[PDB]
Amino acid sequence: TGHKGFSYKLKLGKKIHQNRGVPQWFRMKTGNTINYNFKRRHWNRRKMGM
Amino acid sequence: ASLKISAIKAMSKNDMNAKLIELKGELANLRTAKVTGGAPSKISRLRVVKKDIARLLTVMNTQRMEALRKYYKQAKYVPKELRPKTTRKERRQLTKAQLNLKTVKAAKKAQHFPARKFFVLA
Amino acid sequence: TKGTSCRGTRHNKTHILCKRCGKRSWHLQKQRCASCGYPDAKMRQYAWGYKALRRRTQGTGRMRHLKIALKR
Amino acid sequence: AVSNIHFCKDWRSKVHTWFKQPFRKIRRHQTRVEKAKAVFPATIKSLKPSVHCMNQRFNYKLRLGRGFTLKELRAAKIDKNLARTIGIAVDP
Amino acid sequence: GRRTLSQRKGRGSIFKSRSHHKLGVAQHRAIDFFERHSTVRGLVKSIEHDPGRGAPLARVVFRNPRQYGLDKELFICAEGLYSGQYIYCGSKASLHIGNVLP
RNA sequence: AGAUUUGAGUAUCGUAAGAGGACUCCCUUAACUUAAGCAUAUCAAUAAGGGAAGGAAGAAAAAAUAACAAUGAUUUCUUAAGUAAUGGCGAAUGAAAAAGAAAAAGACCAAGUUGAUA
RNA sequence: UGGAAGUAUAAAUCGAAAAGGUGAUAGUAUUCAUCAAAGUCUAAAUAUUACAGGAAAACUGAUAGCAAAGAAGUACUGUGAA
RNA sequence: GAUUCACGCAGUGUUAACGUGCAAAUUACUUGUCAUAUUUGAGUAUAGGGGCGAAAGACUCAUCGAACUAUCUAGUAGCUGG
RNA sequence: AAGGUUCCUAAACAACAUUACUUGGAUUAGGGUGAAUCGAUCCUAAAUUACAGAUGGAAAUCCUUAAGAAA
RNA sequence: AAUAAAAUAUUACUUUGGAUAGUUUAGUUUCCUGGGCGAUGAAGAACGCAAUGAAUUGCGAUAAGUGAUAGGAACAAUAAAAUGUGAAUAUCCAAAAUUUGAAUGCUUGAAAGUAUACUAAGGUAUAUAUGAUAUUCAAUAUCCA
Repeated sequence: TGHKGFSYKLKLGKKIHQNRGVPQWFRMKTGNTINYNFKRRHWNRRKMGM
Repeated sequence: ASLKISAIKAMSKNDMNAKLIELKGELANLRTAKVTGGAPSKISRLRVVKKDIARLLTVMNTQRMEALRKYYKQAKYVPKELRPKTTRKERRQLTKAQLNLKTVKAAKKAQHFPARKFFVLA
Repeated sequence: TKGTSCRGTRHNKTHILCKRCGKRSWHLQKQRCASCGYPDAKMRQYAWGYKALRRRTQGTGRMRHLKIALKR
Repeated sequence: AVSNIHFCKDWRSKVHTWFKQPFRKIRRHQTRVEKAKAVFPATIKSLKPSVHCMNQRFNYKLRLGRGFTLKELRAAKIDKNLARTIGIAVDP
Repeated sequence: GRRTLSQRKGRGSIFKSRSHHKLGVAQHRAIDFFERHSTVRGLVKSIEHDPGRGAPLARVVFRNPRQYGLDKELFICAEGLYSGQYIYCGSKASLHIGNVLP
């Protein structure tokens, strides 16, 4: 909604912050298997239930 | 991290906060330099100064608390932060002196009929 | 109209996040958490919920202060 | 033969396995040894009487009892208070 | 079988009284000395409609005999009472319509 | 006015709570199942629900066995023993003394006595 | 409860003592035997599939072995318990 | 708690369309209705041998002649398949 | 209400929108939400929950000013 | 009667798929030693902190880490700086330890908050039950001038 509580907005901001990918430099480390963030979601693909 | 403990330890109580105020002000301009596209050498200086503040604060707090412990060494009522490290269970257990208390009747018997040392010939 | 049509009016929350367990199980009208058993002091645990016990219990978190004590 | 097996209750949680048996021997023996080291005649297993067994089925066999009666200590001229401290069991 | 509607009525969930716009409790004033050995005079300020009951209710206003102030009552209207009427309650009250007597 | 009794507020120094519950001590009158149906019985101190603790807990020093050429606190193991007994005497349930070992240890209150009483 | 004319607990009523309990077939009597209830503590021998730290194996070898050999009670589902 | 039209609503008929659909109940025309026993939002109350029902065993999250979920539970099968 | 960055800009089109896409509510990276006067905060409505009390083997239930040296 | 496009059959090579074989920083079971939490604020939850991080890991406004004691030359994906005047690394140690949570001044929904006292801001204390001591009281409850 337009109106939201203070704590609820910060938990909304963190969900925005965690919807990012692996930085390129992290992918060039030796013996690295993490290429994509499998905890990714999109607004029109999955609702985050909060 | 370039501050050196010996340099800190030689400083006075006021010189701690005089350095601390200057150290915080130095880092405030370094956060700005990181935002405004400063040189990588300034970013490395930013990482260092964060440790001097941590290093400086550790000395002031340890010296303050150590002096506090000496103040309350003979005190009857010691603040809980200065009491010996024990678990919650330990502070409830009866002391070994109280665990070994004997009534006067049993105390005198254990001194009049003690467990003798002996052996049996075969 | 018990199927697709009746789902359009679902825009009112029943549960929201709970302060003690962080899950969306706080019932707004019952004023209690379906998962962690809020204001009730004891945590809500049941023997038939053995999987529920292995999901949130001791050792499932950081153990910020107990990790030093038992190591000590 | 008419079978009589009381397995209709939950016997699986009633099963006791003796896998600790070979390790009980080591544990008890090490404590018996440690007792003699501490104070040697403490494990001396204080002297006990020679009492008969009960019933006519067993009464002709002697076996160790528990402690001498206070009449047996007087007959042997032993103080009952000193008896317990020199490895003599007493059963008033 | 199920529970009959008569059983469900004793729970009082949707069968609670719809008493939100009701005026109050219609009753005499509490018994005291002035109602037992004298008379108190009340003034019928207004006659009003109490929802859920057929009789009108009168807002009678007695003076406080022991303290300074008023004492607002809520009587059930006797047929004939009018606004601005004086009614007397007590052991010595006259036998007129609207007066409260032992 | 004074001597007490009882009940409160406040201050100081502490104590309980919550986590865990594999093992330990208890509360509660489940049912599926078996009986070739089923209604007592069985499943069964079993499930779920509830309370309390410790590194172990519980028990513990005879108002106990026995009928002997007698024993002797408690606990645990072997045996007694699928025995005595219980049961629509059906299905089924079911001990303990003796005897053999591990370990061993006994002490206090109350009541009674002493009162230039403490 | 194995305890069978009541083995144990509890509730209603009743309720002792110049003592008395028990000897499992109810009852009265006389002997015999053995204990002496209605308060408290007590190490040792015993248990353990929480959890932590180790060691072993005629155990499994990625559809197996824990649900999980990778950011596994994670991704994902449900209003929610799950 | 008169007759009708309209914004809306329902669901009489076509037993039309569709019937691996636009849709796990929808579409088109036709019909009925379209403010006082009216329509409707949010808050709040009522819970499983229970609730709620102008009463159809109807409704209680696509679940109802007894919801969903987990445990007892690998319930039992003289029956069926391997 | 619900959604939660879907808003705007630039680069870019492998996948996705039953053909295609230079387009995008899609990919990547930055930017964006300014209150003494608008609202929440304040008040009470249906209703809801505490200390003490009452009840219950238990978990817990009842009571909301009645039972209280309380409010 | 006729052809071999299709159809069928075998082998080699490629393809789709991931069986089989080799392998294990993962499990299972038994046994041994402990069984060491919390009002001195636990377990759990949330948020935040790395030069470039989204998860995870470690940590708490001193932040992927501080002091001290051991330790002796590294780290690395890419740069920087510091470094034998002591880098990595380890610790039953010291300092520090955000919002919550039994959560405990009061309120709490996703709620933003807030009163008093002590020592403008900041920090402490104030829940309920409860033992002991001190102190202020209440009741003609028992006596009593």
